[PDB]
Amino acid sequence: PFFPPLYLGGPEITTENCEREPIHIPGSIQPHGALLTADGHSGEVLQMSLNAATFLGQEPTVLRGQTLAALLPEQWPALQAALPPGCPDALQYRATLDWPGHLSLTVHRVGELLILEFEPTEPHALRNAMFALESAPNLRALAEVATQTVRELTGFDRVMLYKFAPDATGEVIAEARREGLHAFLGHRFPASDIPAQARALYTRHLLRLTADTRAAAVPLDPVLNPQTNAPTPLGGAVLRATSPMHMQFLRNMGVGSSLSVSVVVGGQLWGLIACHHQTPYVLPPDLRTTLEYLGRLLSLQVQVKEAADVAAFRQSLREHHARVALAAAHSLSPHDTLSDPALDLLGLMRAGGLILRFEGRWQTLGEVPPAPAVDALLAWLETQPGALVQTDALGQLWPAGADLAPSAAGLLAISVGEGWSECLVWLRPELRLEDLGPRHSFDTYLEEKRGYAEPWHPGEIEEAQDLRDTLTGAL
Amino acid sequence: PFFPPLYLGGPEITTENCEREPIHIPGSIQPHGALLTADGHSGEVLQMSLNAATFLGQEPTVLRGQTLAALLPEQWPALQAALPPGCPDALQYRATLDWPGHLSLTVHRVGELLILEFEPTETGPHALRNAMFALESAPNLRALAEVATQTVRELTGFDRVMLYKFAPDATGEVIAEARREGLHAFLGHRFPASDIPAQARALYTRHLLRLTADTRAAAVPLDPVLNPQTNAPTPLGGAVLRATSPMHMQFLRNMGVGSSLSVSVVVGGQLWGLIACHHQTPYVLPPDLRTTLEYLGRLLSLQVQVKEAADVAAFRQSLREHHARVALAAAHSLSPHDTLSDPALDLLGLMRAGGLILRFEGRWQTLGEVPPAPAVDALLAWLETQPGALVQTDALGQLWPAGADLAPSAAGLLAISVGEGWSECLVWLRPELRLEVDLGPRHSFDTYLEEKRGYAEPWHPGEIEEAQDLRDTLTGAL
Ligand SMILES: *C/C=C1/C(=C/c2[nH]c(/C=C3[NH+]=C(/C=C4\NC(=O)C(C=C)=C4C)C(C)=C\3CCC(=O)O)c(CCC(=O)O)c2C)NC(=O)[C@H]1C
Ligand SMILES: *C/C=C1/C(=C/c2[nH]c(/C=C3[NH+]=C(/C=C4\NC(=O)C(C=C)=C4C)C(C)=C\3CCC(=O)O)c(CCC(=O)O)c2C)NC(=O)[C@H]1C
Repeated sequence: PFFPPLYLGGPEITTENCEREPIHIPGSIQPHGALLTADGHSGEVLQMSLNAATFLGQEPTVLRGQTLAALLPEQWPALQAALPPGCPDALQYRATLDWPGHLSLTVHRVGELLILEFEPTEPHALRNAMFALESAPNLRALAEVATQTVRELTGFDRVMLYKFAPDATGEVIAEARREGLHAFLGHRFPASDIPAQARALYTRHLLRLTADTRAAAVPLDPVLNPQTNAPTPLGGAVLRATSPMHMQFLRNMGVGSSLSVSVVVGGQLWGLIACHHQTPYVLPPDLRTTLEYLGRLLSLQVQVKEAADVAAFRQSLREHHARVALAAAHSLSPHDTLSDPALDLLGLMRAGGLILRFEGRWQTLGEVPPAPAVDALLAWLETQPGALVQTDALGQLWPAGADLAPSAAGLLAISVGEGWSECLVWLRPELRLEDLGPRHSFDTYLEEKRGYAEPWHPGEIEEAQDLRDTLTGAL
Repeated sequence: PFFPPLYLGGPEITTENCEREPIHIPGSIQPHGALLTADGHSGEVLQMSLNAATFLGQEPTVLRGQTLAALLPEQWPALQAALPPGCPDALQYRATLDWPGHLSLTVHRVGELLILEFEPTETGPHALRNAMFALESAPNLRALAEVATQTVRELTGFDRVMLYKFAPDATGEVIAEARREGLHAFLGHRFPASDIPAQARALYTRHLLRLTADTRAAAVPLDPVLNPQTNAPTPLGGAVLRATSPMHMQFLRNMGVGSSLSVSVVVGGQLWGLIACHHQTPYVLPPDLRTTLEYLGRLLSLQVQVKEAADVAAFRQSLREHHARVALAAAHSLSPHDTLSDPALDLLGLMRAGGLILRFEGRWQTLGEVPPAPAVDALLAWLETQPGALVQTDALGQLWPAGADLAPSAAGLLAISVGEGWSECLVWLRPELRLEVDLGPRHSFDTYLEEKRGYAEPWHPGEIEEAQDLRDTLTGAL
């Protein structure tokens, strides 16, 4: 449930309440440009940023209450045609203006209200890059080209590709940075660090920046909309003031400027091309457009490459599965055959541990909890219904196995025969990796993942239940 | 199975054998630009188009056997780095050159051989950005397609821009059109599998752009025609400048099309369709502008998928409401026949059908346009022969030979048995397909309708699924 903004008696945005901050309505913009609001039908200017007077070369009451018909005689008709009444806030029209200098007009309609962003403005890298992304072999190499290309175009100090995991937590899957900067490659950060409110907004509008992290915001006058005495939804405005709670996060990293392009796959915020500069840095509108193209070109290509990887992954697993089933038919001893490192039942499910259980007894393979602990676990496994069991934290699902986290935090089991006398049981180790900020957010991520293992890829869980069925036939 | 090309004693490309034409190897290019081939490792120039001598300002033996290291001193290193050995033919590098004028260098590697396309180069500003957002904020596939054809026409200034959508059976349809005032409309017309051969489809899935800048211009062969590396024909498949098939050039000339262009719309490794473009006079799109089309080609390739799947979602959502409104009256049922014949329920409109046979309580009724009295008896007698609860077809005339005569009233079929066995059953029926307005457009439209003899509109899978849901619901109405 949202809070009111700071300008409507709303509360302090602390670190404990920040998931409720109304970030779509700061009623203020960044000072590198200027903002007007106007009535959708009449084109009557209603609101205005304080600096807008100066950005344009007209006096602060002369602009207010004026028509866009008069102000933008050439643009106003074509503008209005480009944005129908009732069309979505996602739809943006851009044109350039020739003024006393060159200005980049960016427009979008939030129903009744038109919003107008002004910024100052004036070869084949993108085309070559598009083809590079397409002819990349896998998601990792795709991500590398993405971060690399974005850095070559912008000249940012750091360009990460931040990938969201199923549990809303993030990971830097790729990085392209300046020589002599500390690497975030591989680091992971919690759900908390990018709130749901921001995620949801980043799914609608696929670009936002923070041109200077220490610059003061420029409020709107009036702050509230004369139409509806309601706060002006700047959610889909580039110039929107960035959250002060997040600006602080960036300042504590020594980030002078920020930028992030949303990578959206099938109406789902898959990730961000996240960018940092160590000094303030305003990307030109003409160049940001290039990023937005990549943002969508990547949004396609992620999906194509990622699904093609998952395909080739399970294809490895079918071959591995069928090589087990080969030796499982020609079986001298059920335990001997599966313990065999040539078969590698650990490597099929990529596991730190494994319990083979057959003929009224059990063996281990690899790193596994102590002798009595396994007996307790196998005793517990019989309690479960169905042929297949699964978890990313057996410590939770089974409280008495909290102590067994280090050797076996994550679990994937299957019963060979029905009932758990004869069964295979994969086990994975507890996960581990290498005040406000990323030092703390990395630590607090690992704190969120206490007694948590790497989760099981669905292809592994499916192939497990295939192997479950195959090994019943080995009897 | 491919034929050899015309330059290796290969046969005449007739209209009956053309699905075998080796269109990836014409060993010739269009004269609006020039082409070099070079060795991948050494950069040694191997092949050359005849006009290349003149396009560059160097003599026809001076260029041959020369290094690219010498010829393109600044580009050759960056070029070579951009295209690794063993990288795919899809990957293209572009740069501009400053020569005695401006040239547009386009490069791609086919394994051992580098291929280099030269075109002359040097409006508009935010048209693409605005257009990208327009495509995104379009409400449906139809409106998306309209913005696409419209935008492409605004950028290029083509005489006609169609969006040609492939159907499941490889046949095409012009789902949208943006054309010049005073030109004959192809909007709605459909064309067979034959008119875009499998060889071309497959090539158009790999490389997402090809043109025909002048339909009556002569091709410019390569010298040597065969590759000095492997005495093998030079695979120009992924070259813009590749000579268009003469069999297709004839198709365009018989439409009065002077220039052509088409961008592939690929969805999930599948050739979904083409943004097809025509100009009535010859017209060479600038490289810098074609790039813009290629962006749209991919921006659309995403957006098609998003809009098309979101339409299919909202479609089946209509069908759940319709289904549940039937199941409402099916529980509160005075008479099984009376309730379903009711036009308020509209069992025709659920499956969008020209006919319907209601069969219950040892007898049958019709609704809408349906074959004669004895014909239905023969059909229902036949329906009992089929296994499973559900039956389906786009041509019952084929599946059931004795119902060939029944095509006009009922060419397409979707049936379901209420109880198990076909005593009690619902049977939707669709009319034979038809539409309104010796090689070209108006033969290919006629020959399409000839391919669709005794064929109805096919059943959308959402309709077939909802049919089998309704099948289960109406068993519970007993
Ligand atoms: C209690 C709330 C917190 C909070 C709020 C917050 N964060 C954002 C937006 C972003 N946060 C990002 C997080 C990271 N950037 C990094 O570089 C790394 C690690 C290497 C992390 C984890 C990112 C990338 C964004 C997007 C914007 C950008 O690229 O700068 C918002 C929304 C901002 C806006 O647009 O108005 C908010 C409200 N962040 C916290 O850490 C806690 C305190
Ligand atoms: C027996 C073989 C035939 C044949 C060969 C052929 N066709 C193409 C490429 C295209 N054919 C297209 C068909 C149409 N264009 C239209 O405007 C309409 C109707 C309104 C149709 C049905 C199209 C669009 C293409 C793509 C290229 C373009 O836009 O011009 C090829 C491949 C050409 C190449 O790139 O080398 C071939 C071999 N076409 C026939 O009709 C029969 C005779």
